[PDB]
Amino acid sequence: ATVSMRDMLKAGVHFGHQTRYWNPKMKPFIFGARNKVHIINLEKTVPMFNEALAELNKIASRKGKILFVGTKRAASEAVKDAALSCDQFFVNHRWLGGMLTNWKTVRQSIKRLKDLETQSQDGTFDKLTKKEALMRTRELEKLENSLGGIKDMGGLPDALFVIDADHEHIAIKEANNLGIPVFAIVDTNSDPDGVDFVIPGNDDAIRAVTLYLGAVAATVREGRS
RNA sequence: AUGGCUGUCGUCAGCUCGUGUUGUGAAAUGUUGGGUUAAGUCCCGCAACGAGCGCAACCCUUAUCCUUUGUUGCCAGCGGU
Repeated sequence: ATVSMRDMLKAGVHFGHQTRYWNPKMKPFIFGARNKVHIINLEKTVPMFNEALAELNKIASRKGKILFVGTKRAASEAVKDAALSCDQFFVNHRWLGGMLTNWKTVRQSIKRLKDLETQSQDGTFDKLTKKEALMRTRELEKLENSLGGIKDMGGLPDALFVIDADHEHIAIKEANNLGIPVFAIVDTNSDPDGVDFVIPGNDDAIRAVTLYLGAVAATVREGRS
């Protein structure tokens, strides 16, 4: 469902940030000054969206491992339901500084995650005492809280969808070095560099993120067939 | 000129590494910060993610109960004193 303007101009995706907070590189994607707040010009959003949608489909058509990034609070579970529905990965909690570039080490910690889920899959934590077992639920729970829906990755992904390029620039900086293409919903408060397939507009509204993630969930599910 | 061995800082809680990242570089980050602890003890957060020597625990003794055994050990309950 590649939206054009209908529910786009109804959820508040045009919006942006204060003229006190705007980043100078967002000059071309601007139209509006409603009460000293920058409004994105949608005329170069939907075409840019569809071109990105096309390339995201190309990756998914060749069985590309798509990895989302919706780390912030008001996107947490939103990205999660919009990820496991399209059988792809996601980064909903704090990004582990040095995840992809430091894959050599995190791979071993994620190996531990599969192992720990094993004793809790059939129930063999009760072999030892309760408090000691309570300890392994603390680690395991925190382990699946951070590296949950990424445990079945197998290596480096190909499609990195990220929300709020300025707040999650760490993921972008790691995806720049590996030549891995990254797709971001760049806010007027963010920076378009680092990301090749930039998409201007808002990323703060809860309704708005469902518009983006909803549309991309479709592109992958059609590229699988 | 040394090995082995010991003292001291001090039984003070600190000392480092692999990988990644930042800086031309020495190095830094991790090991900073908010709390907390006898203790980088623990939690949360964090360009850091894990790991090692350390603190703890495991060790011996002491403090209560229990089982087994009853001599040269023991004396309640019964005889003889």
